[PDB]
Amino acid sequence: LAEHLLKPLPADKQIETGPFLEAVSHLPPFFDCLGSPVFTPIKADISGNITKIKAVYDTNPAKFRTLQNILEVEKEMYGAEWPKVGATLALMWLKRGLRFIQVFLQSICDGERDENHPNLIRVNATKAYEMALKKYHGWIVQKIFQAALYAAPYKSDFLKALSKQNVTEEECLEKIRLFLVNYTATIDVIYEMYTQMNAELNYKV
Ligand SMILES: CCCCCCCC
Repeated sequence: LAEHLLKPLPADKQIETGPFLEAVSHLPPFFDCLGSPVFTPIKADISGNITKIKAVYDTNPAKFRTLQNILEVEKEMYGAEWPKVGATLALMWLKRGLRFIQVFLQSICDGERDENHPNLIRVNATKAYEMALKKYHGWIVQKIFQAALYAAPYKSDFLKALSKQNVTEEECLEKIRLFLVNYTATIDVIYEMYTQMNAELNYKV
């Protein structure tokens, strides 16, 4: 996990597309080791969005050098259908996926738990869901999240799984905190970009 840290933000806060996609491409495979096929569709959504942005990038790497480039070029390229189109739309959903991972991990690292059920991660996943995803989900997808939530492993097993290995829980969390530095900064920059370009949409699914 700290074998594939995201690069720090450069001074101009512009995120290079290629290295960003390479970096986040290492996240989806962590879903295979949560212990349930319930996560298979979840992995597909994130992967699918990464693939969709990569494919737009591959048509003109120079034109789409940065993520900013993607949003502004597609704004010009598409007119009225933007921002509900192309790599812009893919990245709008990707960022929420990544933000969910961010809030989930930070909650774990911050020692947030249910005093009553302390070896579960339901409260952490629930907060992540509320902050990142829930307001863009209709009632049906929300009830599906609630069902999917029980496929969550214990905190102990999830952390041991991320050590895929000879290492204490405290060591593992410190590596995760390290990862979260440039991850969070990068995700924040992307959310800021959607706000400044007025590319953020609020429709539910
Ligand atoms: C460099 C990005 C490659 C696309 C990977 C798709 C999702 C894992």
